[PDB]
Amino acid sequence: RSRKESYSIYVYKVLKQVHPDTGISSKAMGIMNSFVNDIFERIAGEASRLAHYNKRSTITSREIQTAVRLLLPGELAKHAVSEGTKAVTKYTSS
Amino acid sequence: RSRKESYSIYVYKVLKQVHPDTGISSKAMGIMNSFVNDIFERIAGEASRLAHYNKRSTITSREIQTAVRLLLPGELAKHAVSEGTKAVTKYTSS
Amino acid sequence: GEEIDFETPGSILVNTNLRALINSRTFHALPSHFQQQLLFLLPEVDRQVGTDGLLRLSSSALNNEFFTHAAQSWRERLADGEFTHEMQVRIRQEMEKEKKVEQWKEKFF
Amino acid sequence: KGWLELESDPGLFTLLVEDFGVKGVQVEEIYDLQSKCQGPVYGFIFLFKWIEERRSRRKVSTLVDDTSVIDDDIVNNMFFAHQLIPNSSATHALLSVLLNCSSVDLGPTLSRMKDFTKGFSPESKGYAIGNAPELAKAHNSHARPEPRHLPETMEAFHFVSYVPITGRLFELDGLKVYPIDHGPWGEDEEWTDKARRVIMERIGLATAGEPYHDIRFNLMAVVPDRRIKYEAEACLKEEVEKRKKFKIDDQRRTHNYDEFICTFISMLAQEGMLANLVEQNISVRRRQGVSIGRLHKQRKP
Amino acid sequence: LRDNIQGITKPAIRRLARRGGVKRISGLIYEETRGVLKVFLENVIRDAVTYTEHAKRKTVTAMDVVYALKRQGRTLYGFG
Amino acid sequence: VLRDNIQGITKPAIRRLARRGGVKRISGLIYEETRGVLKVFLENVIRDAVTYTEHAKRKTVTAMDVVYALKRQGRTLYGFGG
Amino acid sequence: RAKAKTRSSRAGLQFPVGRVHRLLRKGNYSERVGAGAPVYLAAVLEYLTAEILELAGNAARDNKKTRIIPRHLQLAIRNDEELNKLLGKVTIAQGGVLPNIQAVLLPKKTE
Amino acid sequence: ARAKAKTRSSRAGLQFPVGRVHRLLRKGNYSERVGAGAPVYLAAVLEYLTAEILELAGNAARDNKKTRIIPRHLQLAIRNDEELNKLLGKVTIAQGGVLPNIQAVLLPK
Amino acid sequence: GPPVSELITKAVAASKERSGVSLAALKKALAAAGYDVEKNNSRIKLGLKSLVSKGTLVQTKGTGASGSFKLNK
Amino acid sequence: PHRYRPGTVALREIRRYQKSTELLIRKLPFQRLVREIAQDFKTDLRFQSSAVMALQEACEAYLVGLFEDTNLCAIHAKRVTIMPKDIQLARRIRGE
Amino acid sequence: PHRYRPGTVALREIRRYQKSTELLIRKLPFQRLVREIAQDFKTDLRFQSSAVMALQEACEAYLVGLFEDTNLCAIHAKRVTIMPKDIQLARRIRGERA
Amino acid sequence: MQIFVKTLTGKTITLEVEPSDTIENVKAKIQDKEGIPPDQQRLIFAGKQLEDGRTLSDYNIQKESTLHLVLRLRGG
DNA sequence: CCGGCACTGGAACAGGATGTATATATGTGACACGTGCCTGGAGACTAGGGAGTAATCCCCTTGGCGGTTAAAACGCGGGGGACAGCGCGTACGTGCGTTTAAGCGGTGCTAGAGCTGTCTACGACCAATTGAGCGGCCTCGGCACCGGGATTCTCCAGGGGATCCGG
DNA sequence: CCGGATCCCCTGGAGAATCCCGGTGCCGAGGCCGCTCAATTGGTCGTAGACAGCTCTAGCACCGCTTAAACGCACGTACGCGCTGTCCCCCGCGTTTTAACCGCCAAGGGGATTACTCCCTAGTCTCCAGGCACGTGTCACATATATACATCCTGTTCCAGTGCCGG
Repeated sequence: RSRKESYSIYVYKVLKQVHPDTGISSKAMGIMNSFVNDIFERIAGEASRLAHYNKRSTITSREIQTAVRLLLPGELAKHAVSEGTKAVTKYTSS
Repeated sequence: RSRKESYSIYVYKVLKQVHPDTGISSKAMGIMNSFVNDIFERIAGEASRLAHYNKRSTITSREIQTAVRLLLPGELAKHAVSEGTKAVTKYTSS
Repeated sequence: GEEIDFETPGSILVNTNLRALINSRTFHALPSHFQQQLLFLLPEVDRQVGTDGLLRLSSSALNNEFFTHAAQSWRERLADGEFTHEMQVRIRQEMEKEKKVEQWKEKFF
Repeated sequence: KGWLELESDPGLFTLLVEDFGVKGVQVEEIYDLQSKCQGPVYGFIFLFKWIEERRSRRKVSTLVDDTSVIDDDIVNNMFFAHQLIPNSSATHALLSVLLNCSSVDLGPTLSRMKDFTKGFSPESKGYAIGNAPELAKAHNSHARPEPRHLPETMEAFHFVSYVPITGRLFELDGLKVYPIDHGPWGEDEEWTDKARRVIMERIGLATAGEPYHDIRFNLMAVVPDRRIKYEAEACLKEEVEKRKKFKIDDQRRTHNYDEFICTFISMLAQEGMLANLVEQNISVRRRQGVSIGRLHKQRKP
Repeated sequence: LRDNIQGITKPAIRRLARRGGVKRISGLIYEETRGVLKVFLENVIRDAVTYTEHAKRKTVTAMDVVYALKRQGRTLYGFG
Repeated sequence: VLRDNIQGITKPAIRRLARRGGVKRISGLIYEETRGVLKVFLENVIRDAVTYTEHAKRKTVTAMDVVYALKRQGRTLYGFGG
Repeated sequence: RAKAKTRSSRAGLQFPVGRVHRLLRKGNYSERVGAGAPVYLAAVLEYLTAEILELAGNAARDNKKTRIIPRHLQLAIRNDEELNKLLGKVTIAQGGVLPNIQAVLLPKKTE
Repeated sequence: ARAKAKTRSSRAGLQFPVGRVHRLLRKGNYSERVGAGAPVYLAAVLEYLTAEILELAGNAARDNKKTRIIPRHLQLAIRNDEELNKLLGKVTIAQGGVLPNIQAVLLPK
Repeated sequence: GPPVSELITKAVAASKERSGVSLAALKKALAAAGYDVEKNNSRIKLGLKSLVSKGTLVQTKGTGASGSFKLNK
Repeated sequence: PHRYRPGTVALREIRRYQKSTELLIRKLPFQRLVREIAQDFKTDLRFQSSAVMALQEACEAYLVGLFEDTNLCAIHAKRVTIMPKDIQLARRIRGE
Repeated sequence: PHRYRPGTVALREIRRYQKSTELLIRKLPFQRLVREIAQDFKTDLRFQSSAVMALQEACEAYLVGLFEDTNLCAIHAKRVTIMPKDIQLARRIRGERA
Repeated sequence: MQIFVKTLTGKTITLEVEPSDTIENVKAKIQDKEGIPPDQQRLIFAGKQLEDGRTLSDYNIQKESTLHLVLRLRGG
C-alpha cells in the first residue's frame, strides 16, 4: 500500500537512551506519536504566525525559539531552549 | 508614508445599505475591522486544515463552506452558507 | 404562622401541581356552604341545576385542560412573584395611570 | 387601543363571527391535507410562526416580487388591510375572508363598513377598520384575560388568508405591503387542491427536513354553517352538541382563574387540612437544590 | 434507532461519578448528566460528520473524530 | 526602580469591578486574592507580549503584540488592531 | 479591452473579493487558492458584518443614538444567541456587559 | 567523489529525524521558506519533551513494578508533573484514567 | 460534680429579661464559669430532658435543644 | 448480617475506579447512541470501530472532568451529594 | 440624619456600572504596575499608550468575568457575600488554577 | 403497544400509550419529546375532538392506530 | 363562667431626602464627504500540474446467531446528610472628613519605530543515489488471569467509666 | 450518706476487601530481513533580509493646578457560621432478568490505489481606477443646568394580643 510516517522507532530509541530496561506498548507508542504530532503542529503554527506578524516569509531558528518560549512553561521551556541551542550549535560546527 | 489595509470603507458601505441613517465612530469601527480580520483568519485556517487533512493542495469553495459550517453555530452557519452559495452562483453565471 | 403565604415565590404553591391539589373529590370534600359561596366565582356554563335545583358542577367543569393551563399560569406568575404587595401597588398604579392619558383619545375612538 | 391577544380556536372563531352578525358562515379545522373537503367555498386561514430573523438577514425585500400585484384596481376592489393595530391579525384575516366573498348575509355593521370602505386604499382602509368600537369589543370579548397581566424575543404568530376573489388564489397578509397573486387554478379543481398544494409548498420551504424546527402551523377552512345544511337527525344532534360545547369553551376561556384559585387555597389553609395534601402532592423531587417551604410562616422579624 | 440515550445506564453514571470522586449521587442528576452527554455528542459528531461530508466519504473515521475534538480544544491522543 | 505597587489596584477599584460583575457584598479577603489573580494574569500576558516583542528585534511593546498575546491565550481583544 | 470592474461587484457583493484573494495568497494557507473560495469567504464576511451592524443599529435606536458605539456592538453581540456562542472568547474595548433588564420581551407587530 | 550521506540527525547529534521534520515543515504550508536550523531546533525540542515524558513514565512504571509503559503510566506521568499538566491541561489520553483525588471532607471523621 | 440542673437554672434566671435564654448563651455561661461543656454538651441536652417534663423551664419558640428557655411563672 | 455503612462502599468504588482505566460506559449501548445521534446529521452513515472507541473515550474523559467540577461545586456549598444545580453551575462557568 | 440601609447603594452602583463602560481601574497606577511586572522578563522596556490601554481593557474584562463567576458560585452556595473559596473554585473550574 | 400521531403538516410521531392510560399522559410525553406546552395541542380521532378527562378506552382507540395532533396556540 | 381599663406589638401610610430621567442650550471634536494619486486590483494568455473521473482490489464495516454470564433493574431498611429554624457577633456597607495622587495641560528630549538601498548569503529546485525507515514474519518474555494464603480495613458487640436519683 | 441504669470511648472478633506469591498461557514487542523512496550531497540561481543610514514621532520625564477619589474612622445591622433538629431518600444489599460480549460466519460497500486527461489557477505583463492619506465643513453628543418623578428610609397612626376581678 502506502508507507505511513510515524515516530515509533525514534521514540523507542529515545526511551532506550533514557530507560534501557523499560519497554513500551502499542497503545502507549500511538499516544506518544499523537503527542509528538500535536506538539509539532502547534509549534509550527505558532512559528508561522510569528513569521506572518513580522512580514517574514521564512521560518528561522528564532521563530521556533519564540514558539517554544510562548508554548512551553517556565523551566521546561528554558531546558528545551538550551537543548535546541546546543543542537543548532553542534549542527553549525559540523 | 505607507498605507494600511482595512475594511472601513466596505463595512461602512454595508452599514449604509442596511441602516442608511446610522453611522459608526472610528472607535468601534476598529472593533468591527478586528472582528472581520479574526473571522477571516479563523475561516482561512479551518479551510487550510481541511485541505491538509484530505491531501488537498487547493482551497476551493467547498473548503470555505465546510469551514463556515464548522465555525458558525446555529442558523447563522446556514444563512452564511446560503449567502455564499448565492454569491458564488452569481459570480460564476456572470 | 397566622397568614397563608401568597406573595413570595418561596411558597411551595409554585412547585405544587394544582391539578392534583384541586379535583372533583377534593371539592366534594368541603362544607356545603363554602362550596355554594365559591361557585358564585365561576362562569355560568359550568354551573347547572339538578333535581333539587342547587348549583352543581359538570364532570369536566374542573378537570379540563383549560383549568390546568390556568393553574400552570398561576404557578408561573407565582414564580415571577407578581402577587407581592410591594409590586401589586405599582401594578395598581400602572393600571390607573392609563385612564389619565386615555381621556384624550376617548372622544375619538 | 387595548386589542388583547386572541386564541386561535374553531369554536372561538365561530362565536366571534356569530357576534359579528353574520349567520351563514363558520370555520372548520381540517386535519388531513391530502383529503378532499366538500363545498370549501370561502378562503383559508393559515397560522404560521412569524420571525423577523429571515427578513433581517434578507433586508433586500421591498422590491416588487414576481407574484406581487402590479395594478391597483383589483386591490381597490378587494378588501386588503395593513397591520396598523398591534393585535388585529386575526380580525384582519377574518375580515379579509368575509369581505372578499359574495353570497354572504353580512351583519348590518359589517355591511355598512364594507359599503363605506368599498373602493378604497389599503392603508387608510385598514386604519378605518382598526377604528371600530364594535370590532374591538368583539375581539376583546373572546380574548384571553391572562396575557394582559404579563407586562405588570417573543414567539409571535401571524395569519394569512387565501381567497379566490376573481377566480385566482390571492394571499393577504397583515404585515406584507402588497398581496401576492399565485393562484393559476380554474381548470378542473374547486380551488381546494391549489390551496392544499400551496400549503404543502409553504410547509416544505418552512422546514425542509425531519427535525421539528419549531413546527407550529394551523390551517382552518371557512365554510357555510352546517346547521342549515343539515336542516334542509344524527347530523343535527352532533352539530348542536358541538355548538353548545364550543360556546361553553368560549365562555370558560375568557374567565380568569386567579381569584378562584386564591380563594380555594385560602379556604383550604383556613380549614386546616391543606398542609396535609400539599405535603403529599409535590411535583419537584425534594432535596434537589430547590428551596421549598415557607407555607405557614411569616418570616418577618 | 430511537430512545437509545437510556443506554447510558444509572450505574454507568455512578461509575463515572466514582471515577470523578463522588460519594453520594442525587436522583434527578441521572437525567441531567445524560442530557449533558446528549449535548456533547451533538457538539462533536455534528463536526465529525461535517468532516465526513467534506472528504466525499460515507463513513466516519477515527481521525475525523480526533480533528473534531481538537477543534473544540479537547485534544485526543492515541488515535492519530 | 519601582517595586511592589500591587496596591495600585486599590480596594475601591476591586469593589467597582465586582459591582460591574453583579456582586453586591464583598468580603475583606476578596481584595487580596483578586489582586493576586490579576497579578498572575498580568504576568502571563506580559510574558507573552515580551516574547513577541523580543522576537521582532524591538524593545517597545506595541498594542498589536498585546492583542496577539491575548489571542494566544484564547482571550482575543477587539479594537486595537486585527 | 473591455471595461475593468472589480470581481466583488461582479457577484453583487460589498466586501472586496480581490483583497480576500490577495490575503489568502499572502497568508500561505495552502499552495493553491480556488477562484470561488474568495467570493464565498467575502460573502460570509459581508453577511456576518451586515447582521452585526443591523443588530447594533437596532440597539442604537433603542438607545436613541444615530452612531454605533462599542457599547452598541457589545450589546448586539451578547444579546444574540448565535453571535454570543461564536464570540464567546472575545473582548470588546469599552463594551461592558449585559445589564439585568427584562425589557427585551416585546412582541411588536407593526409595518 | 561523493562523500558519505550521513543523516543530519547524526551530524547534529539528536535522535529525532531532521529531514522528516524539514519535509513536514515545507509541506505543511506554514511559510514560503524554511530555514536550515529551524527543523533541527524543532526536532531537538521534540526529543527533549519526549525524553522527559518517557523518563517520567518509566519512573511511574518502576513505582508500579511494571517493565512495559502503558497509557496509564503516561497519564500519571503527564498529570503528576506541574509543567506537563499545564502543557497538556486540555488533552484527552486514551486508556489513561485520572489521578486519585479524594478530598479530606470525603474521608469519614 | 454538681448536677447541671441547678447551674443551668441559675444561668437562665440571671438573665433578668423577658426574652428566653438560648443554648449558645448557656454554653458561653458555662465556659465562663469554668465547666466542661465541649465534651459533655450532648449531656447538657439530656439535662433538658430531665427538666422539660418537670415544668421548671419551658421553651419559648424553639423545639428541642435549639431555641430559648424561660422559667415558668 | 454484615452491611457497610452508607459511604464506605462509595469510597471503595472511588478508589477502585480511579486506580483502573477500563470503560465505564458499555460499548454497544453507546455505539447505538452515536449512530442515532449521527442519523439526524446524515442518514446511511457508517462508523469505524476505532472512531467509536475514540469518541467513547473522549466522552468518558469529558464526563469525568464534569463530575470532578460538580463534586468541587458541591464541596464549596458545604455539601457532599452532587446535584443538577452543581452541574449547571459548572457548565455555565466553563461556558457550555 | 438620613442614610440608606445596606444593599441599596450597592444595587444602585451595580446598575450604574452595568449601564456605563468607563475604566474602573485608574490608568496611571495600572500602567505603573504593568511597568513593574515587565522588569523580570526584559529590563528597560517601553510601552505604548495603546498597548497599556489594551492591557487595562483585557484585565478589566477578565476580572469582570471572574467576579460574575464568583457571584454565581456564591448564589449557588446560598450566600450573598463572596469569599476567596468561590474565587478558587471558579479558577479551578475555568482551568486557570488547575 | 405503540401508537402513531400525525400533524397537520404530515409529520409522523410514535408514542407508547397503554390501553387503560389517559390522554393527559400522552400530552405530557409529547411535551417531553418535542417541547410544546401540553395546553397548546389537542388530539383528534377520526375527525373527532378528544375530550380531556377521559381515558383511551372511552373512545376505543385501537392498538397501532393513527391519531392527529392539532396545535391550538395564541396569535395575531 | 367572664370584659372595660391599662400595657404592648405590627401592618399601613405620610413626608423628607436622595438619585435619576427628562427638556433646552453650548460648542466642539470627531465623523462624513471631496480630492490627488499610486499602487494594488483587473483583463489576457500560457502552461503545467492538481484534481475530476473510470475501473479495480480487498480491508473493513455491517448484519446475523448461539451461549454466558457481568451487569442493570427492581424492592426494602435505614443511616445520615440535605434542608430548615434559631441565635450570635463580627465583619462589612454606608457616610463623612481628610489626604492623596489621578487626571489634564503644556514643554522638552530623544531612543527607538519605521522606511530605504546594497549585496550577500541562505534557501528553493533539480539530478544522482544511496541508506534509513516502512512493511511483513517470528519468537519468546511480560502481563492478564487464575487460585491460595496473609494482611488490612469495617462495623457491631461487650464493658470500664462519668453521672443524676431516693430514702 | 451510697445502691440503681444511661450514655460515652476502648478493645476484640467476625466478616468482607485487597495485597502478595506462584503457575499458566498467550499474544504482541521488538528484532530481523527485503525493498523502496525520499533524505543527502552537489550545484545553480533568485531574492529575503541584515545591516547601515536617515527621518520623525510618540514615549518618557518633569512641572503645575484642580478636584475626584482613596483612606481611615465610626456606627449600625444583617448575614455567614455554628448548633440542633427532622425526615426522607439514596446506599447498600438481595434477587431477578437481560442483553453485552466473545466467538464465529457471511456479504458487500466503499476506501484506497492506479491510470488518464483536462482545465484551472499560479505566473507574467500591462493598464487603470479604488481606496487611502489628507483636508475641511458640520452636527451628535458630552456637558451643564433646572425640574419633576420614582425609591428609600424613618417616624407616626390604627387594629389586634395579654392581665385584672365577683355577679
